Amino acid sequence: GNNITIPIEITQDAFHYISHKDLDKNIIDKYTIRQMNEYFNTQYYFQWSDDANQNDFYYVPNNTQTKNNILKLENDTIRYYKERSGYDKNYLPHTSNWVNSISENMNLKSFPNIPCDNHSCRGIVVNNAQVRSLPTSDAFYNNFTIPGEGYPFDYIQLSALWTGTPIMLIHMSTDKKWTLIKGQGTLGWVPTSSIANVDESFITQWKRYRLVTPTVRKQDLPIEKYDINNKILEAGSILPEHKGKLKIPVKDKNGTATLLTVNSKNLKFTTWPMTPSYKNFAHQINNYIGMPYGWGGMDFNNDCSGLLKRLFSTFGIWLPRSSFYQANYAGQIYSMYDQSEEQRKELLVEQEGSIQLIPFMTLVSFGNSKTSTSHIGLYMGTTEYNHNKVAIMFNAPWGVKLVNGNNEQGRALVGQTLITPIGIGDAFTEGLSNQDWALQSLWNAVGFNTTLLTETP
Ligand SMILES: [Cl-]
Ligand SMILES: [Cl-]
Ligand SMILES: [Cl-]
Repeated sequence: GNNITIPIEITQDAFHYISHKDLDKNIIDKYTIRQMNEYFNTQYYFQWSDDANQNDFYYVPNNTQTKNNILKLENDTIRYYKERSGYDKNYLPHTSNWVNSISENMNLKSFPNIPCDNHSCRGIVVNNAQVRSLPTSDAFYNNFTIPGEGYPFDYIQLSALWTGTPIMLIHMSTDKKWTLIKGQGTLGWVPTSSIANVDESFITQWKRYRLVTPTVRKQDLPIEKYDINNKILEAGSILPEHKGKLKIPVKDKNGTATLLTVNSKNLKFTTWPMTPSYKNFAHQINNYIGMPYGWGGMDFNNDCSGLLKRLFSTFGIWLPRSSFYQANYAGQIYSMYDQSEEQRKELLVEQEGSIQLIPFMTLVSFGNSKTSTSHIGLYMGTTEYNHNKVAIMFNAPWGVKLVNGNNEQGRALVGQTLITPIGIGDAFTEGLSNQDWALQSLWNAVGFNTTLLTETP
């Protein structure tokens, strides 16, 4: 082998993990969701605020522990790939100079080259966009025969941003085909055709509309008589609605956004934020199960942290983009680095802990050192599995690490969003060991943390 599939372990229905008496309840109360929704609006609209600028980028808006100089990050990214060999989108070795043409097109000597007088660089996403660390659709893969490498691990791929996302326009490539933007806690390059600037009137009118959000993962927007293409509406989008018809921003001939009314008779959406009931969380969780794992949002399929950010956005609860920032900045992190497997299971299974964990409101994160994270999921409580009570989580994992007798690595592949035991694949440890593969249990991760969400920053 090397990459070895493992079966799905537990029932793929969030309602299996919700007691009947909780069905009709909300997970958090009115006061708490109001505070979370206010925080969401501050973070989500930060690029339209007077506080934001074209030089500084925050993984968590207004938290200066997360502040970065954009030009430095751009130069760091160029340097990172100039210094490396890898493989392209067709699995062919990159030419030795392939970054040079990209660096030229980035034209950083003119940074930032999009003027911003009267806040004219405020903008919006008009087509769902794959945010890229460099302005190229070409990939950077490590050797695709190495477990954990090849597709979907294109390291240029950073995030998936949905139509409607408030952004700021920073800098345009020399060929004008790419624009460097920031929004939703992400910085990077997108096709220029996927974004548009917005004017003061656009923002004023945006704030007067009722907003809606889709209730299914993907759906097709109507193709009108003169449309050239179908458009896909993705869960997580937040868009105006008037008289029951969705409005979507489209790029006008002058490059600015204007709202277009969509014929909405067959569309599936609801007023945003969605009510944070156990029922609604269950429906939304169920809609993501089976979505392929997409590193960095590759091909509009989410990764571990992107899945959670997306789910919570439907409810007006804001998480940062990546697992480390979620674990450390969505709440007060509790590190179990100094605690044994037995102690970790005592907390998550029996709730024997110094703290109280909350199903559907606690992130569990895992990593290879005390402070780093390489996986995250949403704690969902416990279930009976193989006549044992096990802790469970909603998550998007790629695969669990395996090691053979020669200390070579492998993966027990999952590759899709699922509800899983915390110890993904632990049930298969004995069978794997008989074929000389030792599964590295998530319960034994060097870094292992819980973060409650119920405290808004
Ligand atoms: Cl920012
Ligand atoms: Cl994403
Ligand atoms: Cl487990």
